[PDB]
Amino acid sequence: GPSNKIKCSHILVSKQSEALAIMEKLKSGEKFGKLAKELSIDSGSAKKNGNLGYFTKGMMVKPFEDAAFKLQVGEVSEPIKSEFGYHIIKRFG
Repeated sequence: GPSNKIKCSHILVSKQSEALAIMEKLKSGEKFGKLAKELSIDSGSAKKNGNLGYFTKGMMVKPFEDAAFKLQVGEVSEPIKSEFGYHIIKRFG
């Protein structure tokens, strides 16, 4: 059907070793929020485990929204280096 919005998260870091670790750490069987509540330097994200819930095109930045919905159901996005840093978008649906 018509998919306007979708569930996804986000995590901001200062080093790629941290952002990229979001796809490696969880690989063991951890929780995304477990890293979003720490790594996420964004004051307005670490409080919600980087879980922004449902979003759409126009509620985020270019270097984020683009690869924010291009992911699959439960897939992690690459460390997109932006003005805020590496963005780790992860869909949850």
